[PDB]
Amino acid sequence: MQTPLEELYNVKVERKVSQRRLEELGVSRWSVWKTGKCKLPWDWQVDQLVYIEEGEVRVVPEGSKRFMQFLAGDLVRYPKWLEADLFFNAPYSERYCFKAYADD
Amino acid sequence: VDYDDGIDFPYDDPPLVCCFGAVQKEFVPVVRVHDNPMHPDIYSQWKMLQWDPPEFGRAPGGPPSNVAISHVRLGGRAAFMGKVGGDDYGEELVLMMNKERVQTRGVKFDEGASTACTRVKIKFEDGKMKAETVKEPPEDSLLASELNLAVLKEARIFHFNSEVLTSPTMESTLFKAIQWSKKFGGLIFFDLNLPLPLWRSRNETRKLIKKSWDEANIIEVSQQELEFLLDEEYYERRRNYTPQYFAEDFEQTKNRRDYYHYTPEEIKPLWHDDLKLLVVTDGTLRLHYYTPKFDGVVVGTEDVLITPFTCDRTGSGDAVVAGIMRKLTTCPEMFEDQDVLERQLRFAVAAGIISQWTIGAVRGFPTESATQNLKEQVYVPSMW
Amino acid sequence: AKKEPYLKSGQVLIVQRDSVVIRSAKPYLATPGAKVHGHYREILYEGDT
Amino acid sequence: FVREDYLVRKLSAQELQDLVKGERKVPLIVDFYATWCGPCILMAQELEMLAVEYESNAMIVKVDTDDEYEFARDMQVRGLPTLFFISPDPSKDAIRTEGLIPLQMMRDIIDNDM
Amino acid sequence: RKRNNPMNPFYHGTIRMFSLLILSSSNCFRIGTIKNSSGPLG
Repeated sequence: MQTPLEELYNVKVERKVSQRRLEELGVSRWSVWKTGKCKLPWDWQVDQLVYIEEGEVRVVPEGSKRFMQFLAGDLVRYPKWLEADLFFNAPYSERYCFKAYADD
Repeated sequence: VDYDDGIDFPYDDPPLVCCFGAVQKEFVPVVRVHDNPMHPDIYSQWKMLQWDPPEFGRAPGGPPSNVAISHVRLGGRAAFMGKVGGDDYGEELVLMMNKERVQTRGVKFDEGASTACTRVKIKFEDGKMKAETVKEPPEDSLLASELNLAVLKEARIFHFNSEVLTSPTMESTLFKAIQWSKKFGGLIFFDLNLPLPLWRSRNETRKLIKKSWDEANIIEVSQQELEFLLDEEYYERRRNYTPQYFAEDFEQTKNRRDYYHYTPEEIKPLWHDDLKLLVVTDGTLRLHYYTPKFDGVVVGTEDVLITPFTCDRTGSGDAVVAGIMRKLTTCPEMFEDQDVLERQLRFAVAAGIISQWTIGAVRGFPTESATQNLKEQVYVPSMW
Repeated sequence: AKKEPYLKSGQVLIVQRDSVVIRSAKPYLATPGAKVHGHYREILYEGDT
Repeated sequence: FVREDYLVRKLSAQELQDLVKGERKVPLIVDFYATWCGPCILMAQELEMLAVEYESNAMIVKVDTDDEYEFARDMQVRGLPTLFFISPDPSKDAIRTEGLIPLQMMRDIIDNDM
Repeated sequence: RKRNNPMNPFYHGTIRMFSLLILSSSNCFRIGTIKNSSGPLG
């Protein structure tokens, strides 16, 4: 449609995130989740910040015929209740921070 | 050109008509692509495409000999002008035309030619198999010196198809014959009947047919032929249009079959000064007529489902054209009176309707009595 | 009006400056004692009593 | 156990090209037809009879113009029914016949021209 | 749920409800100081 998927599904993207925001969030002290060419069907019953340094992920929401293209160096906040489908076509590694209500 | 031929005579009635071209058995020329094919082997299913036909084949036409035979069966006098070989098949064709009381004095024999046979050579240009003509058949090899000037003098209507335009010899002979016919006062009837090659592109066919189109006083085209010659995609889009919220009138709510009547402004590109009558036929259902003074449509009908096992649409357009010529030769007021024109065109509608009830074009051509009976049965007495 | 075509059966759906849009409807005459099969605004398919 | 009811085989444009290119011992008769064409039913029956007559001395094939319309136009097909009589000798030239020609005419062409 | 799952992006008419009816052209048809102007007043 006219509206891109990020606005429709309320996904925060902070592509080419500066070092200041990264050190403010404490991304360097987060755990690393790794994957190769796989496919993870997940429902985000909680908020989750994701920083991609190596690898690429294409996100397909439940029922969508389009995808949100996320490259390396982007900070992405997957919203609560999102029912998407994670796709990877290459080795991938990311840093996370699951966020509860309020917090950050 | 310079002088006349033979001896002047008062000439008998009805006025003679001349059909120029090839004499062939069946051989519908108009071929396009249809999206609803039946079983490739079981021809007993192919009758289902006779009562649900492709639109271009609703009232197919054929060779001019079909028109001549139909015209004679409808009470007129006709002569055929063309060449056949001196073999058995040519004699068989001439015998078929003779038993139908068609004048074959205009038929030229060629002892060294095989009737309805063409020599071609098979080539493999750019990876696709193709053919090119080596020796044309005798039906495409009539010379201007082989014409019959008595027939062209007596004939009041000169009829031909666009199949002769696919042969250069026949094209030159056709234009010489048109010159002779116009000299003696005859009318030129162009019955398009576009063959398979002439459906390739609009502009090429327009350039190929422009001269013969401008040499014609009467022209008959199908709806598909007219829309191909003007613009196919525009009318295809116009038919597919549906209002989004509500219809503009009550009749638009019924989703009836489209019987769009082309305006003379749309016909303007194809009009010229010597054109006295243009007829666009949507099978036997609609007969759109255009004259320099007026235009309109004759509402017709069809029922091939009344006889599902004998219906065959081959030759229906030939019957329509023959009925048109039959009424034109005996009713000169058709060119100037609109009511008379529609009343006489209902006769051709009936003739086309009957012709769809029999297997075979020649076998199923109606007589004048049957055509008049069907016309009086179908229409109310005030439309007769 | 004398110089106007007769109106078709139906309900006036849209009213505009010089035109109206009609949703077509078919009336059925019923003598007293007849029994209407359905509530108001009930959906009836073709062939339903 | 059950014999087939039809002996005339339907070929594509590519298959017909391969057949014409390859070595041929018997005459090849190519039929162009459309199921919506009324005269093509009688031609179909006549060609079935002809195939019955010429058991192994001729090859009868048919091409549908609703599947190979461009190929038919290239081969100089101006209408239906149209037959192409292709001689096994590449030096000779093929014969195109237009109309519902008699079965005896087909026999004469095959015998004295291919 | 989405987790318990055991394609690849890389590789007319108007609704009438109250029960649904479709209204379209098959059932609806048409029979038939400075200068003051319409606009906002603030």
